[PDB]
Amino acid sequence: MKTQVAIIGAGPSGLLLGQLLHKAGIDNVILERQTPDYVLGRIRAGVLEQGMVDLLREAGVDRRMARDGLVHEGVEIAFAGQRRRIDLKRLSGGKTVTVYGQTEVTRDLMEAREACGATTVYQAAEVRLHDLQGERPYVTFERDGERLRLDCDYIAGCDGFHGISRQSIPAERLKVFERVYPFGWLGLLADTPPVSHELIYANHPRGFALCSQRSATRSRYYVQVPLSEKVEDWSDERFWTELKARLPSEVAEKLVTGPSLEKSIAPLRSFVVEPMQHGRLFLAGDAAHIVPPTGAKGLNLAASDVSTLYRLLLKAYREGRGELLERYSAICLRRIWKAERFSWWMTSVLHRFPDTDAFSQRIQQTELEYYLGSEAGLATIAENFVGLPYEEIE
Amino acid sequence: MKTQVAIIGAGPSGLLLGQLLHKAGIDNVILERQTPDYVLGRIRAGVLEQGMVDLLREAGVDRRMARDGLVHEGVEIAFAGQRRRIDLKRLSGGKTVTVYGQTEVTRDLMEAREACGATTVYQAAEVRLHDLQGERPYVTFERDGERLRLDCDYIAGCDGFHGISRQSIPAERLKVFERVYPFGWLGLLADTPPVSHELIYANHPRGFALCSQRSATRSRYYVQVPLSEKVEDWSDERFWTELKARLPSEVAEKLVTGPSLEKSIAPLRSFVVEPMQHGRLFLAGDAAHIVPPTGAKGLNLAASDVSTLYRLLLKAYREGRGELLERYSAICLRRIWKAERFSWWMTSVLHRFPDTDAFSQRIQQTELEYYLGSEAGLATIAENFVGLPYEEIE
Ligand SMILES: Cc1cc2nc3c(=O)[nH]c(=O)nc-3n(C[C@H](O)[C@H](O)[C@H](O)COP(=O)(O)OP(=O)(O)OC[C@H]3O[C@@H](n4cnc5c(N)ncnc54)[C@H](O)[C@@H]3O)c2cc1C
Ligand SMILES: Cc1cc2nc3c(=O)[nH]c(=O)nc-3n(C[C@H](O)[C@H](O)[C@H](O)COP(=O)(O)OP(=O)(O)OC[C@H]3O[C@@H](n4cnc5c(N)ncnc54)[C@H](O)[C@@H]3O)c2cc1C
Repeated sequence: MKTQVAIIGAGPSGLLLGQLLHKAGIDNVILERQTPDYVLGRIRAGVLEQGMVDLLREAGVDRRMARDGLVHEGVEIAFAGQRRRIDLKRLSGGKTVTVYGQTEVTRDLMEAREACGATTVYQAAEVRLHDLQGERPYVTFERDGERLRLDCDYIAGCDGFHGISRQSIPAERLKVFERVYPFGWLGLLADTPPVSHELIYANHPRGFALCSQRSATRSRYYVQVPLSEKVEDWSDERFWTELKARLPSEVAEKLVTGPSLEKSIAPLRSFVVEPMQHGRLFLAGDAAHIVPPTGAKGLNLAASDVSTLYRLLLKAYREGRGELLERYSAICLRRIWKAERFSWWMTSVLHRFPDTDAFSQRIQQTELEYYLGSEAGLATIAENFVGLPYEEIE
Repeated sequence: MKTQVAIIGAGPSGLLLGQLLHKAGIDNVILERQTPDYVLGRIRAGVLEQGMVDLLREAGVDRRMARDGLVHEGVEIAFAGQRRRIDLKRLSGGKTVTVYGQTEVTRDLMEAREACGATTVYQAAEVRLHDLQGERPYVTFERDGERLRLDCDYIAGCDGFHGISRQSIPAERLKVFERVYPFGWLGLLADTPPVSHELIYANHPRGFALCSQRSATRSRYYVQVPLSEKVEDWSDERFWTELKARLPSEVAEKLVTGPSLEKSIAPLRSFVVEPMQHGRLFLAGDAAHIVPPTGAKGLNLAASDVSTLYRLLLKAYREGRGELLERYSAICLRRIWKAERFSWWMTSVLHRFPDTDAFSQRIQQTELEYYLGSEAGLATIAENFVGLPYEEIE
């Protein structure tokens, strides 16, 4: 088989890159390990940046998002008996964020790729990458027991944290930066109306809680849990009693509860590799970096890596400027590290940590009181939360 | 002996409280352990907030400060080969800071107290405080071997970190918050012209450096040093070679060096006690709290504790409103904890720490790049650095 760009991974990064590229006339094949149905079972993200909303419109896949996505103009933080609204729109200079589930975005891209007839191979087993510093890279994989070869000019590793393409770079050429946090998030999806029209992040003595949503009749809630926990110990009953105990009383009284559609625990991690490319392999999304879910930045950083890679591959194919591709990692990493610092900051001030002496507990509380009480403080949260601007380039 | 307010400590907190009170007609005695000359040997602070400048004018002791103090409109931070100016005046809404040495402020207050004839007992040995929850507190002390008693209505503990008055409160009534940092500052005073017209804080791989001043012909420099260091291992020569190595090359080339007038190491500490009062004893200044020198807040928090105590003692004596004194600690601690959080933040992003994994090193660098590159980021530094407004009260 032969193509121009081989994309490893059919989650949101690989599908959005594939759609952008197809629309500009650049042929591409996506290889995915799993089935369509397994990819669509993953709940994950709910919050999209405007930058991400504009990229879906650029890829022509925004009809359902513009109908069904909810635009949010603000977010609440609750701490020490008080609730504080951050007017994102006012403080960021008119930007907002959009709530539309990752499942939905992925289904829309999948429906779009299928219609235009572009290649996607699902159940592609044992993907291997070869001759990365050559002129002619190739990918081998197995389909129904026979080993096939796909020849390409470039490879985009969009295969998430446990994918083959970061593992295919000589470990000595990579610098890893990682922090593992001593807690996870227990998340619960329920077909119930959300308890507020905006998000509520809560710092409570028992641990963090977050109230979020998917639509007017579907809700998504999170509580901080130790790493030792397993989801079979948390009945629906136990989760709603614990959520209610971590919220302000006038918010817990209004809570409509109900059976879970989905329940799961996600560990919190920060992870960055430098560089994000090797020869003709370019990493994008969770393959190159992980942020804790607290700043809602993972899928949105995937969007700007993909946006930066699409514009540089377009310069390389339409305009013959293949040299501009060496700049991919420097351009992406400026943005990645600022969103990593915001996600770390949010995580630090909203969660209950283990080694906590009396001084750090009080500095944590005073960080919330300063940033939420000052107009300049509020603006640093708001501009980071809506998403810092993408780099123009050339 | 009998007085209205007994003040333990003749450093800047006790002298400024004493002057304010004398000027409003409220009699007061200051007791100091040391001699005038020992108190005047301490170099310490160089940066005063406007709030502090206005309080010295209110106490009538500002003639030399208005002549000789330098008003600064901005400050520089240097990190990773670049220098960034924070325009304090622009970003704080017109506030500036004033550079006038602590030695000078203290001499001016001392000269003022002497002239007006108010009581000061120096070499007051073994000060003890008695009957703190009574109607009639008293202080005993020794002068030339004989033990004398001073009767008073109130006692102000302005005796710094190692003073008797925090030790005189039942330990069970106090909550202590403390962080000890794994480094100190080696400071050097030299009769040389400053290397810049504004302050330069420098984060360097070898450790922190700070370029500061006392006048057009006197300079004060600091380098971060391990706690194991002793000042006799640091010759003038060794200090200037190390200062130069931590600065941008175009700043080290312009440096005029010279012999030290004073050299000393100061350990970095954060410390807060809650409450700041017990019965008829009120703590003020370093007796109640310590901040690391990095945000220039210690003497300025002493000024606002004293300002808050003077206005409440005035309501108690002129207006009979002695009940308003129970509010002293709650009013002071709102301000103390925000300046403690700023001083901790400055310390964290400007110094080289020991346990430093690759992720934290990069978050430290990204904090500097975000706060210094964003207008909202720059405004949070600038409003904290000029001093957050004092509480109005009643
Ligand atoms: C609890 C939670 C909440 C989050 N909330 C948000 C939020 O609100 N906002 C936000 O911006 N981000 C959020 N995120 C992050 C976001 O979901 C991810 O960053 C996003 O899924 C990244 O997409 P991706 O395509 O890079 O990776 P993935 O979604 O992981 O997809 C990669 C694909 O590659 C496939 N693959 C893996 N290995 C191979 C292989 N060897 N061969 C072939 N295919 C392979 C996988 O099967 C997978 O389909 C959240 C994450 C979690 C877990
Ligand atoms: C290196 C350094 C740099 C600094 N830079 C700045 C800066 O630029 N800006 C800023 O705002 N702050 C800065 N500070 C902090 C500032 O110097 C202090 O917060 C300030 O000295 C507090 O004044 P005070 O009167 O409360 O205490 P002190 O100055 O400590 O004086 C207390 C007095 O009480 C006396 N005393 C103690 N025990 C007894 C007793 N038992 N009986 C009687 N008398 C007693 C002592 O002899 C002393 O004279 C700096 C400090 C250091 C060390």
